[PDB]
Amino acid sequence: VPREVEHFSRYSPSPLSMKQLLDFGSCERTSFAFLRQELPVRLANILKEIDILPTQLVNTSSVQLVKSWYIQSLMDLVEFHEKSPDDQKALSDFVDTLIKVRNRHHNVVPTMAQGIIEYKDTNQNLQYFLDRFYMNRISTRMLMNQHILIFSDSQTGNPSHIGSIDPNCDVVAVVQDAFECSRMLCDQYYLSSPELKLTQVNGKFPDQPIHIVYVPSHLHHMLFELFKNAMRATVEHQENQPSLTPIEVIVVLGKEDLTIKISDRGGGVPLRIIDRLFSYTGYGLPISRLYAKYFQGDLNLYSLSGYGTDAIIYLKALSSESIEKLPVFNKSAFKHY
Amino acid sequence: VPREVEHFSRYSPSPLSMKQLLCERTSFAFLRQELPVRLANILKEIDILPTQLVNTSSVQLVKSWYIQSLMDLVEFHEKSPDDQKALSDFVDTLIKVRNRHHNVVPTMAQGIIEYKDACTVDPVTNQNLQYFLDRFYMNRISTRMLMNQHILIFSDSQTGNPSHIGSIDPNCDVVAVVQDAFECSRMLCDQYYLSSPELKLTQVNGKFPDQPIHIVYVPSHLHHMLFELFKNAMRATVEHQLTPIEVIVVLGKEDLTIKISDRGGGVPLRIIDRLFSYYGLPISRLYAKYFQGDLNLYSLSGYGTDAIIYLKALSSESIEKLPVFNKSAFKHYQDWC
Ligand SMILES: O=C1Cc2ccccc2N1
Ligand SMILES: O=C1Cc2ccccc2N1
Repeated sequence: VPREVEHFSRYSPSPLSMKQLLDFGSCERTSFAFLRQELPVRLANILKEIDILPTQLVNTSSVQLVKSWYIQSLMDLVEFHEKSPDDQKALSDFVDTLIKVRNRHHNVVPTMAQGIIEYKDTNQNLQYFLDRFYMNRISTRMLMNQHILIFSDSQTGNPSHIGSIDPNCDVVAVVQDAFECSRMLCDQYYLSSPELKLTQVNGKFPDQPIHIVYVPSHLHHMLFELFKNAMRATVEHQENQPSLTPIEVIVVLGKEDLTIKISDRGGGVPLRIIDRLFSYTGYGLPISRLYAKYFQGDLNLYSLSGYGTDAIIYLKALSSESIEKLPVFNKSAFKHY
Repeated sequence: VPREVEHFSRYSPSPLSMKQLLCERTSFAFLRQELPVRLANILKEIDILPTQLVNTSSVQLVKSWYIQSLMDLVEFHEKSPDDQKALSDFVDTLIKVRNRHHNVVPTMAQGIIEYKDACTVDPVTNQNLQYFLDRFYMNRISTRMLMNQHILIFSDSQTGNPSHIGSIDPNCDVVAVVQDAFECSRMLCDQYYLSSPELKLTQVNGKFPDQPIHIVYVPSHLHHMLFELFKNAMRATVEHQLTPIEVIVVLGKEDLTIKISDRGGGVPLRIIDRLFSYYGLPISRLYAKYFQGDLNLYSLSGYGTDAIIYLKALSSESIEKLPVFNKSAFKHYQDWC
């Protein structure tokens, strides 16, 4: 690989908290100084893991394209290492570069997925790599979009967000939004959709609306994917029933945790194979769990085979404890392979 | 260690299925071999524990009991399976071994507590201790299972319920066990708190709709799991607050699933794993995993907790999960930011 990839892969990624990510919007020279270093490091770390993939997979035009994109984006960013953070034109050029890198990486996920489709034409090492590859992309997209959406002139994002972070994320509203999105799709596939039976408990502040610092787009993706699976299971398991049981959602805010449990009566899944739902090929649920774990949360499924399934999202209720969960290429990772 | 320990520890334990457990000469020949093998494997594993733990009077007692039991059992390798008094004496020896091992669980626990309270425990050693205790207690669960099966079936005096085959109920009324275990916890709850939550039970037979839920299982093991879960659910309900405890029993094609739900305020995800560190809850999970089942908790901090038991619905797949002291285990004793 290029010298830059070898060099920057020697560094470990530096995870940020969501609090720190918010603080970038409270300064541009500081985000620029961090990103111009951190993004090459993260691209270089995953580029090293791409090389140890099975040759039949790494040699796919898709994977080779992703590798070429990441290499070029890495070079685009290392060009800014000579510039001074006080150089206003360098900051402006840096925003332009991030936008170019963002657009270049826009189709990474489907391109990588297409690469797996060819390789297939169960693999624990591939699951290991895809968790890391997709978590790495989630993190770089997160960082770059935070800078773009705060410091660009045209890319302003949502006015109520600092970058992509909603400091007062209305969790229940995101739930209702994602449920409608899944409901619209469910109606197209079945001409029927379960209703939502939503409960909320604010143990931290009883009877108070539930807000946390979070990335609503990530939360929406997780809930959308879980609702799609809950609705599909409900309709199909009860297709011979005159009605559909609702999907029960409870949103709970605790001292340390924001918990969302989605319960369906869609027949459940045997314990022996429930993990297959998280194996790639079918990237919705695996990516959803990455999103949950990205900021020290988690996503778990507990099924009652013959009855239904509980899906539970755990998010940290404090932004200071919502720290990036990042893969690093080192001896340990090489040993896992 | 004694020669017999070294010799029999070189054998790997032979797990049986519920179906297998469900001729006195054959059971005699198997147990006189298998019980020393299982005692010898865990005895060798005791020897690699930290010296200050092994030197506690508690661990020395456990070691001395296990060694004596092994020697008692090895003496029957000189007897013929066709010797009538040998079979009869062997039952009396199992009864003696069962009495000698009667206090193993609290004794080992005392040694662990004494060691942790008095000595420094590195993170790896602490993880190794939970690993060892899971394996030590599973080992005991398995030797007690096998010994009791032989005693209950072949003893002239210590025969169990005639409706059961040893300790196994070939048509275990799961719901009946759930109700009984709930009342046992309820009686204890009333005595300490002067009040107890009610039971709201539901059952769904997905394998045989509208039919009673029965599987081949050890009702005593199932009772232990549910009793401990009910104790924690009732303790959490009364202390946090009474909302009832909701239980749903589901029979699927492959799984028998029991979900217990309380509203006792839940537990933060950061520390919920500590509930399974080292004894009722971790041993309860061992019981569930003993025949390839499982026991998980997923809590909504600020609201309540769900506890779910998974049991194999088929006796052929209900196979002992036995620890073995081989190179892989000794390796366990010896990637992400
Ligand atoms: O049957 C199912 C499978 C699944 C995955 C994720 C969420 C809900 C469900 N329900
Ligand atoms: O709060 C809690 C803790 C616990 C452990 C086991 C079962 C139920 C519960 N509830």
